[PDB]
Amino acid sequence: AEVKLLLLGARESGKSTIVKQMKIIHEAGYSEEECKQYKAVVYSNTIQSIIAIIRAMGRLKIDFGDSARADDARQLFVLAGAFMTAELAGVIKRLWKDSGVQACFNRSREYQLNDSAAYYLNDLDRIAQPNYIPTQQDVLRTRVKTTGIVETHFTFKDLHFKMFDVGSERKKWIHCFEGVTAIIFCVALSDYDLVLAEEMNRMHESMKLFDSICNNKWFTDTSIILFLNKKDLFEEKIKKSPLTICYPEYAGSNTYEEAAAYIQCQFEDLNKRKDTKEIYTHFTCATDTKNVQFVFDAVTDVIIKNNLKDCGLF
Amino acid sequence: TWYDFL
Ligand SMILES: Nc1nc2c(ncn2[C@@H]2O[C@H](COP(=O)(O)OP(=O)(O)O)[C@@H](O)[C@H]2O)c(=O)[nH]1
Ligand SMILES: [Mg+2]
Repeated sequence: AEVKLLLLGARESGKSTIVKQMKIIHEAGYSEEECKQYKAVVYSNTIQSIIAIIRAMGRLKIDFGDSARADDARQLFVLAGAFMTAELAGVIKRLWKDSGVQACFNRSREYQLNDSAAYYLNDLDRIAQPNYIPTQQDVLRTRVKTTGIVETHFTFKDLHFKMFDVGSERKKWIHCFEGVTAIIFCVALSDYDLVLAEEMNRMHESMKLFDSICNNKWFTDTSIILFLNKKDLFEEKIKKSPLTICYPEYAGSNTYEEAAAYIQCQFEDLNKRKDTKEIYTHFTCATDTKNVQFVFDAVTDVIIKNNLKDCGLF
Repeated sequence: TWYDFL
């Protein structure tokens, strides 16, 4: 009758994007004017990305493919101090096309860059147009630093969902893990080759979290769902970046199917009470609405079947 | 934070 769902995971793992998908799928969605509201966010995410790339060229010591880009780089920061002009667009277009910044871009594993960077930049002509209005996908691609607990309600298959986006508190934690029906833990598959910021690979940090989750006594009666997310970025990434960067003891081949399977085990093996509790793993793309719909529909079935079994119905 | 909390 009532379901308390919890979204846990490392930063930029897909938690908040899943939330948007819930409103898109089990609520109204996104109106014309709601999308217009993210226009500023989109422009922001675009600018900070190209900048991050350009900044990285300073550390990594990478030259442009044309000294004429030095001027555009200059103007980028200058113009940033002022929403999308027609001049800034060209400044970014010219930079994004330069073989110089493109080389630094393909080395984004050595610094912090937005995952939606290429998405926006490769579609700049459209976004930069005056009176442009963000598509629903554009909205999903945005990155917003969500802080604090974020409650969200929706009804699906005759169930009232109370979904919490956990992304500083003290006793507020206690009043959060109280009788959680199910936990959806998000993992960014593509974060396996991200450099050592700290002394533990991003992926290893995620395993750390998941370990404490499914093994904790708090969730002995909680359905544990594992969302191996960003499979789309991972599929392309694995072709050029060895999984051994994350797990050096990995003897498998650098294919999507095999490498993904390996990562699934590394997480599922963190389950100590394997005899008592099962982990429901899904390979997802949080920005893919059709996929999230399918995956969440599957999750709901699991939750229903477990609501019955308990109070003796199944 | 909520990690060490556990
Ligand atoms: N390509 C791709 N991008 C994703 C996926 N999941 C999330 N993203 C993007 O990565 C960023 C993740 O941000 P978000 O999920 O809101 O942060 P979190 O709540 O702290 O995990 C967003 O800008 C999304 O557009 C995915 O499965 N595939
Ligand atoms: Mg967030």
